[PDB]
Amino acid sequence: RARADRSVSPTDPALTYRGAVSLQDRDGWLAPWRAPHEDAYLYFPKGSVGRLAQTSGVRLHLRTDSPWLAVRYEAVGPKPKPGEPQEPALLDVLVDGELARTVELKLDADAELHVDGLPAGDKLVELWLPTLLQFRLAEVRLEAGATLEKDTSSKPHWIHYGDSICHGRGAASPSRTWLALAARAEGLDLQSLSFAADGSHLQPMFARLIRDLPADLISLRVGTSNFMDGDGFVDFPANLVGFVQIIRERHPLTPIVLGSSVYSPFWDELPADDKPTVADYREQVVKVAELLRKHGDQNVHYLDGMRVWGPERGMELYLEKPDKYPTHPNAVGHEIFAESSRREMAALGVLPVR
Repeated sequence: RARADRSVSPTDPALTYRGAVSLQDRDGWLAPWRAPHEDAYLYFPKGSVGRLAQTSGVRLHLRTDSPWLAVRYEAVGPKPKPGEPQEPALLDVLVDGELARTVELKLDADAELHVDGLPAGDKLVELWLPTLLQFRLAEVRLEAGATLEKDTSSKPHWIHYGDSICHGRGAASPSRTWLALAARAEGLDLQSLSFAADGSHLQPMFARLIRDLPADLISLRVGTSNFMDGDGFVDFPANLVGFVQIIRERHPLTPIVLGSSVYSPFWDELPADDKPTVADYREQVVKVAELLRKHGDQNVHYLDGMRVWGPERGMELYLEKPDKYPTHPNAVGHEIFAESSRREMAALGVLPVR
């Protein structure tokens, strides 16, 4: 701390929040949201709403010559029902695309993060916000006399929707999720609309959101989340067709990747019980993709989730210990998933983007 220090508002025009749909101003605090905060009620029931403010795939960009930075923050974890736990809260600091500092965050408190010893000279600073938490800012501080410039990069936009799991789980740190690794290797401006199982039911409000967002590449992975509720199979093809058509109103030529669910050791292996299976959902993703293509859509493609993450993926790539069901990839698993997704999307001809 010093009087001379340069104080920066979280709403300063030189700051860019990437991966955020809206920014909520609440009594001196700035909360990035992954849906329009004023309309949150439209997307989820009251309890579930908090998930929209979790800063997964959200990053703060700024150009500065400052050898240090300080952020006044508050990190709020999800409210647990009485069966109390004991998931490290990390914030990544990238300098010119390279990881400079992984910072351990203080929870449910008005706290201050201080990253000293950053390279001297002009550089792009990316603060990759925590993955399973709501993160709010009140101030950014830099060295006195330090420069502050907007990051003017115009990377192609990549929107990812779907999955039945939280992507922050098992990743080494926020910039090391499969999504973060895949976007960074490709040079893409990521936007995650992944809100685990509940948010992956092909809700028309999410399709409207995707449609109203800038996008150069769109990927949707669905199926299993609907299977998990045992309800949604009959309407599934109509909901998926409807979902793509809404997006196509504003993205008529943008590559849309229709992903069938990735292999789940738990869900894929459940006994059929004359009820639709995970395999049945995967076959519908295929059918809709062929139907859209057959009637003129040259920019709709099918991505087999078994090719991205199949049954051949060993325990060495899962986080969960033997007495639990393997559900999440570990740090190496997140790297494999990322390279595998890039390889499969390149095979479809959607990668590279520019």
